[PDB]
Amino acid sequence: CGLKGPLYFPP
Amino acid sequence: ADLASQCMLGVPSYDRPLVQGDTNDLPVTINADHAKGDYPDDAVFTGSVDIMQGNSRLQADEVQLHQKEAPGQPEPVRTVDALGNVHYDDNQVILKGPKGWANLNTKDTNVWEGDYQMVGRQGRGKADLMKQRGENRYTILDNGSFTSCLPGSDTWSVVGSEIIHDREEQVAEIWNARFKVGPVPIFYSPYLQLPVGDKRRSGFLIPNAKYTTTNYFEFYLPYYWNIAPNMDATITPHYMHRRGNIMWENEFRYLSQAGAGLMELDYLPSDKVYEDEHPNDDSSRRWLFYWNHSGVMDQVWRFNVDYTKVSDPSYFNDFDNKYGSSTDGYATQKFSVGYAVQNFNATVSTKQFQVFSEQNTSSYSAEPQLDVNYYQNDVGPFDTRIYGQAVHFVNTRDDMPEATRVHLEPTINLPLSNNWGSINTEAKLLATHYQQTNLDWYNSRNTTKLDESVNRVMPQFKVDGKMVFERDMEMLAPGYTQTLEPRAQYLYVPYRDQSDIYNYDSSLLQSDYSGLFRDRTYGGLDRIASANQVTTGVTSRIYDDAAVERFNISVGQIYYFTESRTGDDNITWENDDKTGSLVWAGDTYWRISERWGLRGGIQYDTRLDNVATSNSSIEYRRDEDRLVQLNYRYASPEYIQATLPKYYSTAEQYKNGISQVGAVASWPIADRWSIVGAYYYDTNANKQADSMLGVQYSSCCYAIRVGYERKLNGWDNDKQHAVYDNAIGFNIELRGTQEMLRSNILPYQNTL
Amino acid sequence: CGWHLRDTTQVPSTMKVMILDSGDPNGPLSRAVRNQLRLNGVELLDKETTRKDVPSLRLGKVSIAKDTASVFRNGQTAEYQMIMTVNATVLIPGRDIYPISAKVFRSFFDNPQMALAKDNEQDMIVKEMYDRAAEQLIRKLPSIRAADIRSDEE
Repeated sequence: CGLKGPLYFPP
Repeated sequence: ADLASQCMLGVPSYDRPLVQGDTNDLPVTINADHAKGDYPDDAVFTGSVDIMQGNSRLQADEVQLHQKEAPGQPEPVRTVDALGNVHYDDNQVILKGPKGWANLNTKDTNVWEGDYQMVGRQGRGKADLMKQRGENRYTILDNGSFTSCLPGSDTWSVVGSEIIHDREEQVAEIWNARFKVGPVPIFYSPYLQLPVGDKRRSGFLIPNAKYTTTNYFEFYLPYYWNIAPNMDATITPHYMHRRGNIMWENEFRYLSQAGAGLMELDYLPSDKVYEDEHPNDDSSRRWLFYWNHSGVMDQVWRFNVDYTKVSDPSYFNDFDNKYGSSTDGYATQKFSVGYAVQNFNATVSTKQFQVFSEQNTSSYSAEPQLDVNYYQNDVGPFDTRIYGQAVHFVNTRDDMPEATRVHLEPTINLPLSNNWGSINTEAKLLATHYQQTNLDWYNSRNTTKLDESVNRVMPQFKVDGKMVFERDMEMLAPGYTQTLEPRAQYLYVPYRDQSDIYNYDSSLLQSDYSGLFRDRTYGGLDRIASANQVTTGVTSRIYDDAAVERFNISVGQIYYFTESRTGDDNITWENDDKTGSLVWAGDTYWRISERWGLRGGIQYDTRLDNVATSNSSIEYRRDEDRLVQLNYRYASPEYIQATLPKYYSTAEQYKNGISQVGAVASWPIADRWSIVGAYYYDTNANKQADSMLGVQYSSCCYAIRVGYERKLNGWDNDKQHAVYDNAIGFNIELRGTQEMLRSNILPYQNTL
Repeated sequence: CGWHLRDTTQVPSTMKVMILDSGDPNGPLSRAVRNQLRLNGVELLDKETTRKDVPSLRLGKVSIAKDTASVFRNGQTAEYQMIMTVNATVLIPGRDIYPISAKVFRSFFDNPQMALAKDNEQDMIVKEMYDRAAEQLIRKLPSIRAADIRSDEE
């Protein structure tokens, strides 16, 4: 199973 | 109390001080009733043994300490063995069992036949052999079980041969996992992973099904696809039992310097129902494309995209998405690029639309449209601004006229102001230039011909006034204040025969209180109605002790000294009134308390002899879970006939106008439950036009939801009676109001 | 009936100079608010000024939401209701931070035959909603001054 989530800029 | 406080009560709390840094070098404190052996080679501790070493704690009836000098190793191997009532407690997990073993050098701990429970979060279980490796990073369990419910509740559980719980990866890999509901297992997999954290991870999302009446049983099995930190992708195979095929719903959210978008491309390879309805079509595939983007780059460049493109008009009336409703007359297709600085902004945009109607498929489109403003204040006591627009109208049909319109609107207004008033003169010129081609058809049929080239230059003079009074409301509460803001505008645009210009983009705008003082009868720019009016409105507000507007009412009227003629007056008013107080318009907003709050509106019109439109609402909202809203929207048949197309005044579905009482409610029950309602009624026809009854049962480890909705879903021409459409659906999510209230076709819209 | 012409300005006396910070300083809401503060005789400083005692008005997210509000007898939208929801804060320096918001409701009848004209009408409505929300924020500054005074009395 997976998990969504708000995006962010890569480090 | 909220559910968060309820669940944390059953979750153990780490009251001990937290020791940061490496605990390997910290001193070892042992407290036992008896100590026998040969320290430091062999030490045996018996009787209420307590071990301290930083955050970690270890208590057992008997503890044996064994140190061996491993050859070639500067530090001797220190091993700790615990016998009888072993209770390992730290800042991350609590371990219980009869027997335990510990390796102090590598922090490795083994427990036989015990149960666990991590601290600070939900979750528990029991394993035959419990092992910690890699400085508490890996919590390996053999023949273990894992569930997120609080102790004493057995809703669901997972049992697997090898459970690996990587704290760093926030994943709980389970081998030979047998997912169990209570004591009954239902799903068996050789290998299973659970994202036990907040890190984004690929893998299937939790399915949700729903039963409708357009497709019968349906089922969503999304597969999230974590592409990268700033791009993901969901690929939901959507099944429709009636249509006998799977529709593939692909999403793709991204995030860049240019903004944060969202694509979408649903797609049904073949449709049995659509094959039956239209047997003469070559292929029966149904697809949607929804691209939506919105960003600002360098605080100057603005990019917006809003693009929807269904395959056939009856898409949204068939499949329900989040990107369109059955209540949609057309799908919008807009791109725009802007460049906005402090005193300038050119925005080139394109607008194309896809009408879902077979009565008239003639659509117009701007391709491209350029909007240029340029303000320049402090030109002495004046201000200034220049508005320029170039636009190219192309019709979908090949016969209707096309045009290229260029516009220039050099405003200049002189603002005056004191403590109690403000008069704001404003002159303006409107130099619109047309170039119309492909006129043979329209000119051949109609009498009023269209010129190939049209110039239209019209001055516009406006004089806005205003004054403000104040008073102390001693007959209300002590300290309350009242105002009174009698505004009074005068406007004047001369008359220019605008009958040789086809109406590419001009519709009658509404006239609430705010839109009385507007200086445009028609939106857009093809029809600039001549005017010679004076507007008079008066707005009263009632401030309390902290100067917080508790109430405001407004009534304004327009007084046309001369009829507003565009030279192409095809509107159909109930009478022949032309000058005088033709339009009135009210507006209130009473904030009865911190929770209550009322609104209002009305736009009586004397040319209709009937209250044109008038809404309302009285929402009581203590919280997002406890709210009761009423409302009302009216729009008389005279307004429908005198504003919307000709056949809106003859079809039985459109000719009655609006009169729509509808109540939205939401209320918890036993704090663990919830109910959400909505019921919009159409008092003209005494027929329902929506409803809903969402019910949710939230708990610590799972929350279930069961919606419902019977909505108006089209019209049956043969029987001349509308067609409804149920849609009961079930969602599960392991641990919701605002996603229930905003689902039906008339979504909840807060009035506070 | 007791009516007397208003004595004090719309903005308080202590905010007559104020920094207009924002996240999208060239947008349409910041333009509406800047114009409104100009019409009230407020001195606007850059965010980079060296004056510290001056209060500041920070503008937050603007969220235009357009939804169906009333359907004809056949499902079709007959009336779209639009909301603007401006959030903002005022950080009087040496005191707390007072949040002020707005909310403008507008509606308009949908018309598929003239869809382009209704999109031009929607854009005009949104510009006017920005103007209304800018008005509503500047009518909340006196409450902020009152709360600041009350905290001073405490």
